[PDB]
Amino acid sequence: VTRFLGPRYRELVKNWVPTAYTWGAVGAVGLVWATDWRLILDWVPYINGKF
Amino acid sequence: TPMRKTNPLMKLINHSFIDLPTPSNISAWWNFGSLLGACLILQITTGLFLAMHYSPDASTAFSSIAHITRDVNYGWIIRYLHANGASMFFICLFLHIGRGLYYGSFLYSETWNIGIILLLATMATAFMGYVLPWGQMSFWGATVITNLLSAIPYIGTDLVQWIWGGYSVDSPTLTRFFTFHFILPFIIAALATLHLLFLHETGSNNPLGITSHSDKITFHPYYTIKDALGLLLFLLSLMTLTLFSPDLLGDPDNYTLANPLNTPPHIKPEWYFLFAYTILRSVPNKLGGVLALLLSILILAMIPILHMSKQQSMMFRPLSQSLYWLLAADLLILTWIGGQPVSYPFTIIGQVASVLYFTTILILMPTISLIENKMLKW
Amino acid sequence: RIAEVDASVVREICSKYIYDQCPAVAGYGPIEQLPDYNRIRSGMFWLRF
Amino acid sequence: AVSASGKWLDGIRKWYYNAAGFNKLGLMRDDTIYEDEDVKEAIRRLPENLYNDRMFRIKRALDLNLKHQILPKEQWTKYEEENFYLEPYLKEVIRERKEREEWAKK
Amino acid sequence: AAATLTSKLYSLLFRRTSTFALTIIVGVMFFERAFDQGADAIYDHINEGKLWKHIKHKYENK
Ligand SMILES: CCCCCCCCCCCCCCCCC[C@@H](O)O[C@H](CO[C@H](O)CCCCCCCCCCCCCCC)COP(=O)(O)OCC[N+](C)(C)C
Ligand SMILES: CCCCCCCCCCCCCCCCC[C@@H](O)O[C@H](CO[C@H](O)CCCCCCCCCCCCCCC)COP(=O)(O)OCC[N+](C)(C)C
Ligand code: HEM
Ligand code: HEM
Repeated sequence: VTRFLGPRYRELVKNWVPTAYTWGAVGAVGLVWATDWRLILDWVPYINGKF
Repeated sequence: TPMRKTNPLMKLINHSFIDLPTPSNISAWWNFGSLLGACLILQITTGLFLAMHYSPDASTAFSSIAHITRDVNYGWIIRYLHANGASMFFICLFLHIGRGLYYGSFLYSETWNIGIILLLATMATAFMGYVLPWGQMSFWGATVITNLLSAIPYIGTDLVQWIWGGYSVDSPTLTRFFTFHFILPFIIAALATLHLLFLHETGSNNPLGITSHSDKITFHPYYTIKDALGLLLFLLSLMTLTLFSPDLLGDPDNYTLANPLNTPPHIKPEWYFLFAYTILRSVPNKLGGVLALLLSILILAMIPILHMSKQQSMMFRPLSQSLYWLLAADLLILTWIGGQPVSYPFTIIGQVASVLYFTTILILMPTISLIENKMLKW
Repeated sequence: RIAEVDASVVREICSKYIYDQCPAVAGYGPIEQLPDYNRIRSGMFWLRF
Repeated sequence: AVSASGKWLDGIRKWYYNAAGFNKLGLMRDDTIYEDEDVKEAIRRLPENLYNDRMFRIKRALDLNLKHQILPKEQWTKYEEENFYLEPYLKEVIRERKEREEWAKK
Repeated sequence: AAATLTSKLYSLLFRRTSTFALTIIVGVMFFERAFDQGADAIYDHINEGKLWKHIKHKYENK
């Protein structure tokens, strides 16, 4: 726990953050698409299968 | 130091799937085995959603299915995927057994026997499940099949009534069949685990029949996508059977209510049992027809004993190959005869086809195998 | 020139010439446990990244 | 014990030999034999160069089977070409087993 | 010399697997709707006048 603090751990987390943005976007967009959420989906330019 | 080698669950997955050696030259036929493994899942999952509406009472079993096909949303697709799914299950099953008979895979005798027991399990499962819908053919098939048990010489009728739960087929029999039908497939799964367990300490056979230790290859890179394609073609053929011609593998009359009083004409059991049924039609005696029936499936156990050739696969032994396709044609003959009413032409062809079915693999095959031995000078 | 080198530079260049490539491989025996070329080529890239 | 009819037997054996497909894969006759424990010990006793020739021809067969191809017609094994290398050894092994069994039943 | 469109499609996206999964899901996001209205337009095209949704006009809305 205490050992994980450290400048190289900061450098490493900074190296791996964008990958977390990517997978976070993957899970978020994927979650919305799977459940066909009306509130988030409508905002989109073309996806209007819901009425 | 890969983690697969460390964690025990990842160890077993590393064995059964990701890393176990297989012959490289394995063909499309072996894929059917894995397909069976897939089919069972479907037959569970799909079936699991039919049990949520089905009512196993005799007075309401039919109307509940009407409730599924009509009232329930998307119920009919589940219904037809289930019913056609059993048919695909037995097709892959027959092709699988034919593959095992052709390439000399029966030499793995323990795996062979577990396969036989698992076969009988799947047969009983399909039977009781076909009894569930509670139509005309369902009710009548149950009465006809159950009576065979009555054939046994001393215990007979007490045992038969012990299955019925009464004098005659009725609601308790339907509920019992619903329970056993519910429970059996998972036992089929555990057997399948035994099956693969015995299988993997020797390794999968290859079409040439020669040992493939020189050319073993990891399962993950290749056969996972090969089986992905085979599973995709399987889903293709299944969905084509369900969404275009749901009925043709089935039989009209089941959509009528069961009548204990009235009796349906053609009285034909669903197609995968038909050939066996012909044997019942073939031997005039009751108990003799029953024993011939049990021999029809047990007979597979005797095959390794009857093996005489100093080789596995038929591919290098064309005569035995011709006997093999004679055997397949004969099975088509019985399978067609099971769909027909007794009459002069059929009864004679059925008897000849049955006797030929027994004689070709209890006599001719070993002998022509010996002939193939003498022709090759050893 | 070496002083100019940085960890970001090493990441950019190693990602440029090593990551997701199609390596030449040589093996003088007794090889047999050596992974088939698809396993190696698969081993050239992470899925976590 | 037939004479010219025995030459006829050589003919039908040759035809059946060409009926078997292992010639298409370059295999010697003895490669095709099923490998039970007697054959296993029989292979164990093989001279190294011969054992190597056997293992390689087996790989060539499996590799041809991979791509579903066929060995070129010039390269096919011929009926007179074959050397029945494994027979003496396998006969020694089997005879030893029969000896141990005949001793064992007494 | 000039980069192929497949290459510009590659290095900008495919080299990192997470972006690959992302473009996959977005591609599904469009393909679902496109395949939907397309196949429905086809099935509507085969049997005009048979389907009730266009038969509604003879009796709908008073
Ligand atoms: C509301 C939602 C919030 C969450 C947002 C979405 C989350 C998506 C899923 C997150 C998955 C994380 C992806 C990172 C994968 C990398 C995993 C692993 O490889 O990283 C290791 C370690 O990774 C780091 O520990 C973590 C980096 C990412 C952490 C980002 C978290 C940011 C959260 C901030 C809070 C914001 C939201 C709070 C909501 C409550 C380093 O790898 P390694 O090859 O061994 O290192 C070299 C070898 N060493 C160790 C010997 C040197
Ligand atoms: C009936 C019972 C069986 C079930 C039915 C199964 C039906 C499936 C049959 C169809 C075959 C599918 C196989 C096709 C290949 C799969 C794609 C896979 O190969 O992607 C690989 C890797 O996979 C993806 O990259 C990661 C996932 C991306 C998509 C994720 C979508 C969400 C899935 C999460 C599901 C989790 C299960 C739980 C439900 C939520 C790419 O590897 P590779 O081509 O060699 O190298 C690429 C190099 N890159 C990445 C650097 C570009
Ligand atoms: C190998 C496994 C299985 C096979 C081959 C199989 C096969 C069948 C068959 C042939 C039918 C007759 C349906 C018809 O002809 O209309 C059926 C029905 C049924 N199955 Fe299965 N089955 C299997 C496993 C399961 C499992 C695991 C369940 C779990 C719930 C299940 C639940 C049902 C139910 C409830 C019915 C009757 C409902 C209906 O027909 O509408 N089955 N099955
Ligand atoms: C649901 C039913 C079954 C399942 C899930 C199953 C599962 C499997 C699997 C996964 C394999 C791996 C190799 C391959 O797929 O070709 C296999 C092989 C094998 N199976 Fe089955 N099996 C089933 C039924 C049977 C039956 C009925 C028999 C025999 C009558 C049988 C006999 C064999 C034999 C002998 C092998 C060895 C393959 C080889 O030697 O190359 N199995 N089985």
